[PDB]
Amino acid sequence: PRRAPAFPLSDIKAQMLFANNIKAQQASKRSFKEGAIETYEGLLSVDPRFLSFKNELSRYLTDHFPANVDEYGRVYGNGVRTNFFGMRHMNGFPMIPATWPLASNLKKRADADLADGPVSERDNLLFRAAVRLMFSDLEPVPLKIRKGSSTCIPYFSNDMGTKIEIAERALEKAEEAGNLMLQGKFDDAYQLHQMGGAYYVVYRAQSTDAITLDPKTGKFVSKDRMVADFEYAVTGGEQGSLFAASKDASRLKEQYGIDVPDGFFCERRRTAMGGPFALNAPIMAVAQPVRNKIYSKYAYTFHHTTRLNKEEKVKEWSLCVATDVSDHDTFWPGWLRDLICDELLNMGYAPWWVKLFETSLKLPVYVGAPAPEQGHTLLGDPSNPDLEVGLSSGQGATDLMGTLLMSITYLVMQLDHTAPHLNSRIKDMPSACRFLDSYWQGHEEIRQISKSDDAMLGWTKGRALVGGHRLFEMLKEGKVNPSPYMKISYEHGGAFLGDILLYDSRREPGSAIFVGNINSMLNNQFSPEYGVQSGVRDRSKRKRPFPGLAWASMKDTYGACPIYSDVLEAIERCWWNAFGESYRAYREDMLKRDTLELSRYVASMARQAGLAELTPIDLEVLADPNKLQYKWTEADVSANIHEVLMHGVSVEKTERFLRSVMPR
Ligand SMILES: [Mn+2]
Repeated sequence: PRRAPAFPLSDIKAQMLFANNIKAQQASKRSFKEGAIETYEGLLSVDPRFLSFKNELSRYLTDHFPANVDEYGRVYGNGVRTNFFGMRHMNGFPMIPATWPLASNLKKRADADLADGPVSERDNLLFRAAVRLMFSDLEPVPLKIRKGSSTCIPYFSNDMGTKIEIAERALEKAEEAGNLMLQGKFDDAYQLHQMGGAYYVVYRAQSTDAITLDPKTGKFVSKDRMVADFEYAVTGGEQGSLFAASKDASRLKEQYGIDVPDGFFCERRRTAMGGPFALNAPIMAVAQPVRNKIYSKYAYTFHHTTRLNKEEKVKEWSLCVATDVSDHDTFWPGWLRDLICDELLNMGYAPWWVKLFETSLKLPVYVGAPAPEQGHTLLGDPSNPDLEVGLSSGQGATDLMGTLLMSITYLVMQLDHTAPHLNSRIKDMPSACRFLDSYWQGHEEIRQISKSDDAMLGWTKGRALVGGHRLFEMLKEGKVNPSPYMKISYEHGGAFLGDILLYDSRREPGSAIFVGNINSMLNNQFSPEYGVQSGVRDRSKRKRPFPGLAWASMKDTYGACPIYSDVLEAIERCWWNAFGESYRAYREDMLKRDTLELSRYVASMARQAGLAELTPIDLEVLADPNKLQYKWTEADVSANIHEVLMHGVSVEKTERFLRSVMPR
């Protein structure tokens, strides 16, 4: 059913993806790399004292605080959902090999019994209504760019000046490039305007992954992570193999002279993609206004800030169902891309813009280094983009694509299993739009709070209520998938956007509270995804600009966890045993240094201003800006802090661009 074309780096098609500069050329050739991350300044992830600390702490916490999750996946009591063994990884050393990204998910979806299009006309109207509501009356805003982010194919520039030039030129030339693509002249659009080419595959660490302690021997077992070899990826699973990657860390002693303590493993590695920035800029120019619309008009369903902001909504529900989606990005359907594009064309969106948008979700992928002596291969032909990878992580509107698919998928699940009497309200496009507009504002008796593949489904006092309980029962039983679109299950230990929903004896949303996930505190403090990058002079360009700041927001983020105090004391005791030092004093020093360093970046901040004016969100984001890409948005961050991490293209240039894209 059609193998995707593949080209080695030596091939001209792959060579064309990399500009004649050191950064781009290094990116093309970058071999498999592994090594200990600098967890904190002067501390490596594999430091023997640090691993001794992690061994003692993970064992102690699991022992004293076993998971409190009921048969329905509801968290109660201590607020713990699993063991604390997830920290037992040799950060910077990946599982081998990493997966080759699937060039086509058509067979993956078909074999998982998932739909190749909207099942009913109602569903077709609902997916189309989602497009209409999300993309309608948009307001232009400056195109914001993350400082230090790469422009990827073809330039691989990290320079803000160069990135602003690229983005402004892209907004000027998007029309001409889109029109070339409409003529099937993809190579011309890429050669002239760098719009096309491929996504650049980077493998990102999922620093913590499941580990269990088998009671019979007291030996640890890491969660098997299935990977596709090259053959499987190009054939969409028709040929080749899907097998468990090796997380065995024994190799580190022989290869690097690193002592590997018992029950420590290599990290899970996930595919992540970097989009060609010239193609992403025109997409982002529309995506940001869309976010502003959905987070304002549809704030009920889409705008999530604090644990209390989420709590106010959930407390009003009679039933709360915390869902889980299996491998969202890889299962994301291409037919949805086509439906979205078709509906945007119907709305009167510029055909050239829709073509750029369509093309961004069919683009080839350049595979770097999944393992030693593997990779450096382009999948798909950039002359005619036709990949079905699912959702590319580096596409300019990935969050919106995931949110659109999932919001409608959950609504359809609630309609199918709990609310058939609402079907008559969805007769045509105007009525589908009225219903969806009402549903998204939380005005219906069936409700939801969602962001991409994370959601909580709600039922108020209902006639759909009884159906809601049957659906929850079906999810617990787990024998039948409740959706035709994606593989849905219930979350084992229900959480929403990092916050655990802590139930009491009644097991009802009305008396349940949202608390910080204590395990995430431990993940963030002891298993960061990246090193401190102390060699990167401009801190605003680092993956972790001000790590010390997370100490100041810790009480606010995690304080409500039942075991918060117990964990901090266990950390102090274990850190004393391993280093002969106070962890609290160590973090207070890092906080002091990072607070002082921050004033250099903030114009409004005097030489020794302090953190008084900053919110806990601002502090969590300054320690980890990756939270700005999955947890929060621009509006949630103080304006003076947003300027530290982002720079923008003028609203004058974007306003003119947006007027040319949008209907009338
Ligand atoms: Mn969840």
